[PDB]
Amino acid sequence: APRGPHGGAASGL
Amino acid sequence: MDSGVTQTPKHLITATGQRVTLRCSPRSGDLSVYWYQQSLDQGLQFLIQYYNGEERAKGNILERFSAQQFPDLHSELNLSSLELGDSALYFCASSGGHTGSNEQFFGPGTRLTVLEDLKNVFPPEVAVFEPSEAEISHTQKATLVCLATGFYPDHVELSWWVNGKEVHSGVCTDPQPLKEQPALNDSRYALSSRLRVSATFWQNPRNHFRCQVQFYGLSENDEWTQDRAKPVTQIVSAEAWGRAD
Amino acid sequence: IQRTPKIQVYSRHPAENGKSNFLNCYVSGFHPSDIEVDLLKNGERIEKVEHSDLSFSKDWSFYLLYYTEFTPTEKDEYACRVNHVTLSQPKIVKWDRDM
Amino acid sequence: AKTTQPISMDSYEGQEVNITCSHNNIATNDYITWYQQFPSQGPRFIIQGYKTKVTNEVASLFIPADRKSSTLSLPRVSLSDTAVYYCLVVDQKLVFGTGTRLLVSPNIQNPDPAVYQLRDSKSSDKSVCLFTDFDSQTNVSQSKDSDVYITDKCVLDMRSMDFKSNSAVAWSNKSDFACANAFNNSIIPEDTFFPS
Amino acid sequence: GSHSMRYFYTSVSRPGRGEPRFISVGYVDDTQFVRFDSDAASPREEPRAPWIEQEGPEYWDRNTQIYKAQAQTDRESLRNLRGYYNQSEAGSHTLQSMYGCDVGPDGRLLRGHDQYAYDGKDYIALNEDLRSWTAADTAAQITQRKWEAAREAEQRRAYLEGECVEWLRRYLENGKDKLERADPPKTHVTHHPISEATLRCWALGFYPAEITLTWQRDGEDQTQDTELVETRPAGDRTFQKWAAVVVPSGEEQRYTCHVQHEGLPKPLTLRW
Repeated sequence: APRGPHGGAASGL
Repeated sequence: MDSGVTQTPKHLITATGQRVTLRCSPRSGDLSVYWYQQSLDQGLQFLIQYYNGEERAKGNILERFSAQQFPDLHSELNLSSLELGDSALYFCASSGGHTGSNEQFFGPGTRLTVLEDLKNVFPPEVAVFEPSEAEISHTQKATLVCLATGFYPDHVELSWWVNGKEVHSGVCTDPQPLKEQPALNDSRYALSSRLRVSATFWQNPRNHFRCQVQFYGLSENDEWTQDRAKPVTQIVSAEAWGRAD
Repeated sequence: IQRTPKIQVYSRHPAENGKSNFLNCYVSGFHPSDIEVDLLKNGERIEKVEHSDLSFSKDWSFYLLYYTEFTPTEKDEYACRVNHVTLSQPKIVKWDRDM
Repeated sequence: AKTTQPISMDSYEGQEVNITCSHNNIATNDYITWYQQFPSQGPRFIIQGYKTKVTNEVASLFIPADRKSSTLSLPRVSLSDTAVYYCLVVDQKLVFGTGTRLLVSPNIQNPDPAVYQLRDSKSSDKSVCLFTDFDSQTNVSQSKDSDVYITDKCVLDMRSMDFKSNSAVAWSNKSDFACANAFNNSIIPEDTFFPS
Repeated sequence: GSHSMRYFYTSVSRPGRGEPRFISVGYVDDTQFVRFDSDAASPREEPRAPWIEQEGPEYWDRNTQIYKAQAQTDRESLRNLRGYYNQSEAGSHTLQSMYGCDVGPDGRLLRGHDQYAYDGKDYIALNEDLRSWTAADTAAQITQRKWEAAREAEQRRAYLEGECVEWLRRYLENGKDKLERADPPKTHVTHHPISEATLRCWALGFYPAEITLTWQRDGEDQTQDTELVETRPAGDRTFQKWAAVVVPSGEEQRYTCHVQHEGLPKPLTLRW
């Protein structure tokens, strides 16, 4: 499975 | 950060069948916004999440509930065809920026009270009760007691002010108010508080004790037709002065 | 920005006339990802040409496998035609059974 | 999955508080996540973990190998820690259960249980009765009447005097109502000082 | 032996044509098993290997939502990257992501990966310790500060030590007979006069892709004029490779081809 955020929203970059 | 999530307005009272819009600004740097609903004695229920204008996730949200995120990242949640069960705390959260990837930053919340009619909304009556002489004699301490009575809905902020400055030390206000009439719903509420100071402080006649209750009611645009003063958002105080006795 | 495609034309199995096989054109080592690849039979593009999902190597360069089901023949001539932003004109590579 | 945790827990300040959470069907992607919430305030992230024990500045989180359970461990609670604590297993959505409501009580060990009367304004309707300086093991009950109003116990902290005290308030408009019999639906200490 | 799970994201911006194209592919070793394409009719994670098909609806649903969110994130990232390099709003650019876990035979973490490239060049990589980033660029430094403040590396480590290892474990269990597969090559030699003459050492149908083909002279290797093409996919999840020497028609019974592949019990020696 691909990486999810574990409860928040992703980095940005 | 520097600014946390903000929500406006702090409160809202509105008739069933009507429409409201709630506003939220994410914490500085966050691109994602969440909406949650908290009904009485429940955990928050996820409503909807946006990222940078786009919908990312839905909860079990009714189609009469509808949200939006604008280019400046602020968001609006408009609740339509309001009914009684919509009465709740509406929280906004943010992430995807400065907030950690695994965390959500929650705002202060907007309180929504939906009434079938804005007539059983009453402001509170504030009354300050002076310390017992027995208490002063027995303990050398003096407890003032405040009562805010006959108000609806349950949305008051009680504070103590001494010699013009708000205090918190020596203060205890009740966690949740009492129902003045249980089982008779649309009951008015009562709330008590206590401020304990040294007897020598209380007996000094230059000390001024004010119990203040901020009440959140109708706005000046609310249609008010009845006998009573318009139960608008207001402050109600009561006070005491030092007594050497 | 900006790598030229490396091209290999070949069959999945060793080619024998009359027996069905797959014609592969493997393009690899290119960047950016946008690329045009046709398989040719006697000079014209074949219709039923599938391709793998876009991926890339440890040097970030992309690779793709285009393929089609066919039966080889003595007389029939197959090729691969590739266009990419790094190419002046399309590069055509002929299928040689011994490579 | 879902989470089952205690509905409530009691504690005195200074103690370690351990709240355990059950999640037998925790999925591979789920992370064990805890949130704290003060009443009608925005909940706050406390701690998160996957397999191994996690310790940060606020709490610890124990996680067994099965991952079917977890324990939030608050090292040394204070009155400030009276709040609702949510256990969640999280992939994308935060799904909040009811949470454990944790009440942190003071150790009142200079108990001076008494009931006092207060008369203003003006005067004296209602008359307020004040039950105070009792210890935290003492429980306060609603009155058998409902024309009579009784408050739950309330902790005030006179910080200027390092003095904490419990309190309840009872009032009624009745002629019949008097302070001496106000709180005798609660198990009241017979040490209780009644003046007048 | 060792095994790895790896995900490859490619996101491509378009001039004035809406939203970037996001594509993802997942591998275990040299075998691809999942795909996602935002430009598909309905953007959905689909299986690409038989041993992943058993996964229930919740798996594909969830992973699909992950891909969608990641696509949105890659869009905003492409925006920021355009900003960092002062590139024009009209250009088309590529953001690539590459991450995953390597484990040993015990199935425990050996190494983790998580790195990004912009327009084909290294942009930012998670270090071996899995705690800090190596920024290749002045822009990547901006990204580095941003992630260091938000402690993102800890979350990447959480994934690489957590779900990544577990899922890889489950995939290796479920696809054991094809992932712990080692298909030795089918080998043969061909010759073409010109005529200098040509010898070709063929290796077909092998897995995994790792293989060595050498042409030797009496035992010393002719890397020199061995013409060696890239290992290529046969299209049936096996690989192919050949090596070639052009020699004259003289003294050919000392040109030896040597094939090493983990499916071979002993290294092969070939001659025509």
